[PDB]
Order: sequence, then structure tokens, then C-alpha cells
Amino acid sequence: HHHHMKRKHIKSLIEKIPTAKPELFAYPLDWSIVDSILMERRIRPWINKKIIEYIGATLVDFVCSKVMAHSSPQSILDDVAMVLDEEAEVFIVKMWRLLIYETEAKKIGL
Repeated sequence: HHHHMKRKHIKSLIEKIPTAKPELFAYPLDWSIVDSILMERRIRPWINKKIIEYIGATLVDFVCSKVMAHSSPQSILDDVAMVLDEEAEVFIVKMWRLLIYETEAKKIGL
């Protein structure tokens, strides 16, 4: 189950993720699965790793807290655009694809 459920349903979970930004931003994200654990396990490091490509520190925690505050994807994007231009728009799209995939995967266990 460690990462076993994520790999086994690759065909199914990927179908859930919308390819259009407005549709994907509208996606009914279950924040109840977005808990304290999922942040340290997969989300927080993913953010910190992806931030290196754009810049080469303190901002990392800001983004985490906003996801934990269950903010609108567009609301965060606006705040990040103050730091990372139009690269910030590509940033959240890819993160939302992550959240959907993760949140959805822990539901597959039943």
C-alpha cells in the first residue's frame, strides 16, 4: 500500500484528472484527505524540489499553509505570481494534478 495503490490504478486515477485548467481548477477536491501526514510525505517535499528549478526557502512554507488552509487554486496562483511570473501559473496546474491524484488514490483503498 506504501505506493502500491498509486501504481496499480494508473489507468483509472489518470482518467479522473482533467486536462483543461478551468475544469481542473473546478475539480471537487477532498481536503479531508489532505491531512498533516500527506504534506510531509509527498506534498511538501514535492513543492520544495520543484521550487529549485524556478529560483535556485521561506516561501515554501507559505504555499504549504495555503494548501492546508484549503484555498482556491487560483487564489494561491495569484500570490505566487508575485514571485514567479507566468512560471507560477504552470506551477499550480501541475500541483493540482498532484493533489487530485493523491487525494483520489487514498480513496481507492476500500
